[PDB]
Amino acid sequence: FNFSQILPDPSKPSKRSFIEDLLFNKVTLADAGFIKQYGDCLGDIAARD
Amino acid sequence: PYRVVVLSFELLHAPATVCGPKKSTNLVKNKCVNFNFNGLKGTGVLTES
Ligand SMILES: *[C@@H]1O[C@H](CO)[C@@H](O[C@@H]2O[C@H](CO)[C@@H](O)[C@H](O)[C@H]2NC(C)=O)[C@H](O)[C@H]1NC(C)=O
Repeated sequence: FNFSQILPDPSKPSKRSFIEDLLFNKVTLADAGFIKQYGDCLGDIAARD
Repeated sequence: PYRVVVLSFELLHAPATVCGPKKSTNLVKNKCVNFNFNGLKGTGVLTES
């Protein structure tokens, strides 16, 4: 019984398995947003989001 | 004889003609300051964009 897809991958930053990585990149709409060390948007060269 | 001049400006402000903004001041950065760049009222911190 093969289990490569769902078992965790040591050869990756953070031990996130293949399928959950696929989901995490399929959503890509949260864009974190949980103040991942926010307070860095003092000088908004861009459109400030 | 004396030299006399009459300064006669009319009223009601509809032909707003002469006026003066004047009192152009200096600038500050990275400081909690009130800004009046062009008559706009507001406060905050100024930086380079
Ligand atoms: C379980 O399935 C995966 C599916 O990818 C297998 O991974 C492949 O392994 C072969 C072995 O040489 C590689 O050539 C392929 O490139 C791998 N697939 C991918 C997409 O890279 C894995 O080998 C299977 N498990 C076992 C024990 O064979």
